[PDB]
Amino acid sequence: RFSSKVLNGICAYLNRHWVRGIYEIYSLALVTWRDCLFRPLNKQVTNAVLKLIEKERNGETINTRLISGVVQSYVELGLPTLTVYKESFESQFLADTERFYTRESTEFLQQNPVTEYMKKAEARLLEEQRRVQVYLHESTQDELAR
Amino acid sequence: ASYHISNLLEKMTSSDKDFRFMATNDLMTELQKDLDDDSERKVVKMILKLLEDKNGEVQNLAVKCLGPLVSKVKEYQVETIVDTLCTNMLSDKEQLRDISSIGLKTVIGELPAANVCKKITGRLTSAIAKQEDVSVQLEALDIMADMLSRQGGLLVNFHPSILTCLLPQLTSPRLAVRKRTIIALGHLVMSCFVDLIEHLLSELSKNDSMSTTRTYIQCIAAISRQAGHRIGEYLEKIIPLVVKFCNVDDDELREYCIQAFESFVRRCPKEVYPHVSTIINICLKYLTDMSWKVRRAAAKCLDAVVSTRHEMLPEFYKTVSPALISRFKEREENVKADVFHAYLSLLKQTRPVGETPLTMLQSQVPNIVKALHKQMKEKSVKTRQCCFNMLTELVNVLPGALTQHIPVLVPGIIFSLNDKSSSSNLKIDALSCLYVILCNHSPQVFHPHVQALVPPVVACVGDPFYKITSEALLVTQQLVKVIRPLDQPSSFDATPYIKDLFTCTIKRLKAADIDQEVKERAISCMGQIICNLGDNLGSDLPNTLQIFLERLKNEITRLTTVKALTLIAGSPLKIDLRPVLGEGVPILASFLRKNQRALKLGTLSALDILIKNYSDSLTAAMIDAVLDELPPLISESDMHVSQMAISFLTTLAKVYPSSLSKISGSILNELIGLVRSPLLQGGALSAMLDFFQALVVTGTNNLGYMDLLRMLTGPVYSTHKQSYYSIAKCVAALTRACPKEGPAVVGQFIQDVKNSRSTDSIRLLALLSLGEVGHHIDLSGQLELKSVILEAFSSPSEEVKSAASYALGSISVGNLPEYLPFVLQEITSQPKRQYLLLHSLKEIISSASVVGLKPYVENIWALLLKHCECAEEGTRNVVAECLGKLTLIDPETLLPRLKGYLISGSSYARSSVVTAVKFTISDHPQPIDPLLKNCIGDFLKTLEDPDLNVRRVALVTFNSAAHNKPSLIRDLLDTVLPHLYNETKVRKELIREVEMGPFKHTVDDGLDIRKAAFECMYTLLDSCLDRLDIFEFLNHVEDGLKDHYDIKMLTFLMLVRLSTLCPSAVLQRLDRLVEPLRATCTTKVKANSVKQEFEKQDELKRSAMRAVAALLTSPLMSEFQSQISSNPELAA
Repeated sequence: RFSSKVLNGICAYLNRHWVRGIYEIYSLALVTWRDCLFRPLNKQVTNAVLKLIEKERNGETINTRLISGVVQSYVELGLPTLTVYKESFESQFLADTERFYTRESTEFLQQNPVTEYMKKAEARLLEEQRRVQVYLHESTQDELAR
Repeated sequence: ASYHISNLLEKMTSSDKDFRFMATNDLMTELQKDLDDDSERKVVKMILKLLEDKNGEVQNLAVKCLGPLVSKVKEYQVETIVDTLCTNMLSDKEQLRDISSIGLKTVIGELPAANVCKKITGRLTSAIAKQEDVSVQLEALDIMADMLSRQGGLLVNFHPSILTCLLPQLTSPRLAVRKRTIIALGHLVMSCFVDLIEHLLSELSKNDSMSTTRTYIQCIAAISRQAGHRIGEYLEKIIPLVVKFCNVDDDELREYCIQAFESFVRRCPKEVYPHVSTIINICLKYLTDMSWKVRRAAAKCLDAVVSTRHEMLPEFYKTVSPALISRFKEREENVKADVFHAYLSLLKQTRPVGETPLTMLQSQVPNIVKALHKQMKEKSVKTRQCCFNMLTELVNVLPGALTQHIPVLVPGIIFSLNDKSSSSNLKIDALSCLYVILCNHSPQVFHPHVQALVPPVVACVGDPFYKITSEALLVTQQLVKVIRPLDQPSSFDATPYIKDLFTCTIKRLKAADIDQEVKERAISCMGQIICNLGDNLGSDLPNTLQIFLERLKNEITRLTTVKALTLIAGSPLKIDLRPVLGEGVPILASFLRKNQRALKLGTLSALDILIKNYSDSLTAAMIDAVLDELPPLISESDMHVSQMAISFLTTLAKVYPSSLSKISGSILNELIGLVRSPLLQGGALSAMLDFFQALVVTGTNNLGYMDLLRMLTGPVYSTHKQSYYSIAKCVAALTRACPKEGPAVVGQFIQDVKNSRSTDSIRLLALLSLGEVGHHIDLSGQLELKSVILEAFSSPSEEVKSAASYALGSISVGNLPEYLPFVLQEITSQPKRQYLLLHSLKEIISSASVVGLKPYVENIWALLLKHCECAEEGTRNVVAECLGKLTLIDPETLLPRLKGYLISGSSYARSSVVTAVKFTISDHPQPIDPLLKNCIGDFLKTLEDPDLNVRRVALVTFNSAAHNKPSLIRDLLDTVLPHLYNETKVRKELIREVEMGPFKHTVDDGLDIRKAAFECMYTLLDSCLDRLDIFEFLNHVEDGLKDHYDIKMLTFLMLVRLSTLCPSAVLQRLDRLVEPLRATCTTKVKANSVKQEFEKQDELKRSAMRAVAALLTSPLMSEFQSQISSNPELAA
């Protein structure tokens, strides 16, 4: 991205010479990055993050910078436009969170009373709100809230 | 219309009592629902004229209408109405004065404008001045008090005048005036400006030097109660005055006790408790009339002491407070009840969230029962009820206290129960206390009292009052278990009590339109009696049992009947239920249709226990009906019911394998579908595996091992990972059920070896099945396994590689001597594959038996240490995790070595060893608790100075420990706080920058540590705010507000969370907290920038607005310009 920005700054003169995928230098770089992400490479990275978040719920400390950068790259692509972010990680992440929370709730309610369940529900909701406000997009805040 | 109002006004001065009550009602109705100026003036004038009439009904109607009238009118009309009402209030006519006062009160209540309130307050201030008349003064005081209670926000620049006008009323000869002005001052204190409170306090302090006048103390108490947070700064000048005045001879200590209690309840922060504790103790003792309520106040004063304060429990116990409280138990009822309440509050506060409070309480227990013994002979029901409640509370707070006092307390209980004058409440309390004592005491100290406890219980059973009958039934049920406990051996001839206890119970079995609670209690008692004393009953056992069937039809006692049947079925004694089995089992099958989770579970458990205990007497008829309700019960919607159904099927197959050809209808299909359920986990998987194993052992046509394998792995040959795990585990369990399945392994090997005509799914499933089946059996006998496994390790996809590694790790557990060394040397052999092999080793330590792993520890440790220093970061992480997992075993042999490595180890070695111990922490208790607690000290304290990576890993480990187990960093938090605070500071030596034109980009090599420190600080808020100081904590946060975007959002969220915690500290510095925030919000996007920067700054601004909004819940907070004004509606 830094190289693309520098090149666009260098050749804006040529960028303003046509009459009319996209011809813009920044647009060309973003399209190239999107193409490089389309190949199965993403299937690893998008999958890898799913482990880290899970580890964050297992008492382990993970690196939030990597996930923040990955989410920023995903949201920036798709030319805000959130099509790729919505069809790539949003649905899978939401399904994984639903399944994990359902399993945890079932396991807890199987051998614990309701007061403890309420307390851990508060804890998990607060942790989820923290995660959303830290390293997730604002538009998803409501989506994962209700 | 105009004519309507005209004729209404014309008929309003009608001279007929009933024509002036209809017009007013019509006007009120028309005004209530949603009018020219002349009409408004005319109607207002008519209403004012009619306000004074010779009839009460019309006057009351006009007064009521005055309220809604002001709701829809201009300001001048309200002003003139108020003026005329105030002028009339000065008239000498009592009726007119009362009418005006009521109208003004109604107008004030109707209101939520400002000029009207100012004029009213001015008029009251002028009128309240010293005057001969008292009625007008009282009316004005009442109006002012009502206005203050309703409105207390406006009139900021009028408080001094009100205070000055009200002060002279304090010394009024009428006590009513003094009380009214005290109440008015207390109400006005809430409204106020802030500078007036200091003047009022100073005036009261200087006026305290007075003769015998209790008005000042009453006013002080009232203002303290109305506002305690604004008076805590002047206690040093008030406490000495009351302390010195307590020496007076006249009986006036009541006010001092009341104000002390109010201060204790409201103002918690103070250190003058012992100064007044002795005074209260001596005051409660003296007695010589008007001397009882002073004692009552002294006794009640200790209620706040015993309730609010809790850290001072031991000093209460060691002091003479409880001793005096127990000693003063033979006084009049009014003070005795308050003493009982105070000691009950103390006992309640004793229960928490050298010697512990419980041990000290027991030492005084012998001094309590005796003190209550005489109280058991009192004829007052209140004293007996208080004693019973005290005994119940004492037994509840700690069991095993009244062990050597049953002989002296039982007679009192019997005497109280046998008393005819005892009320229903007293009997209920006595029965509850007896039940609590029996349920929280050893049965061995109740046998001699059976003869004295059975007659009264039986007598209480025959009581028209239903609650007493229920209590007696519960006591009988408890005594049934206490007399003949099946958990421990006993030797006591209870046969003489078999008849009467039954007679009082069976008589209650026949409900015949009785209370539901009574029916439930009787059913429970009958079930308990049948379960415990089932052999003693003779010919009366069967017939009564038949009545249970009548209870299975109605839904009122269905759950209770099912629970009783389940309890009866499971018991050491052999009870014959066959006569009610054929007619009982089908009815239970009808309870699975209606949607009732509790009922479904109860009936399933009852059927399971009945089949397990009674398997010889069974018929296929009822079994078929029962099996029909299973298919709609095994589903992914509910997991608890699925496990119960699986267990029931397993039990039925185990004790009745004949009826296994009917489940093939839909039960097998449902089980197969549930096997691939993503939510399948927990005990349900184990239950299903056990059911499959039992089915394989039994054996049935079309349900053989080959058929089961084909049905399970049928669709795969012709999607969720948990489904693959479940299928592999089921295959492994089925293979284990048959110890001779040689062909299966060779077939799986052939299928896996054939790359062609075998997609990734089949290979993954085969590898998972091989790994699952190779754990509990040894596969070293068959060759060609290592070669194919190693060949499969190299594949394009990663899922297959991970599955192969997991399978190899699981298989290595089987034959450790033959597999562990092979992988150990293979790790060093190839450098391009060890990264996978190491992962397999991670399973061994987590899957292999520790006793069997003892011999192969030194080699693994040496390999890990040799591979600890590696260029690859992933390999370093893997070896660190392996070392951490291995550190769990024999900690006493490894911990000293780890401590030693920190004295001369390298940076990489230190990082690896500190990372290894990070994973040792677990949420649940572990046997390495004290060892880790003692070891983590030097790890956390003296290992953050030298290096950067070492600092980062230490901070990460500290954060992980705080998140999982914060008790380890509880005693050393202060010892590490300086280092953590220092690490938060930014370093400009570790910030590199490269510039190649107008653009600029800054790279920071130390930003990772700052993020870890901030995360640790945030996570420390869980259960450590009570220890760490606030002032020294928020300075670094204030400095860090101006930091990186991620840190900025984290700090904003910290501030949002801090809004509900210690708001006083946040408010004391809001100015400097928000100043950097305002500076950031006043930032502008750099010109000629990509949309990414615009969006990033937009989210930063929204987060800042959310933070300030949360904090708000006036340093130039009104800065809403043209554009920003459109932002807030998007945030809220």
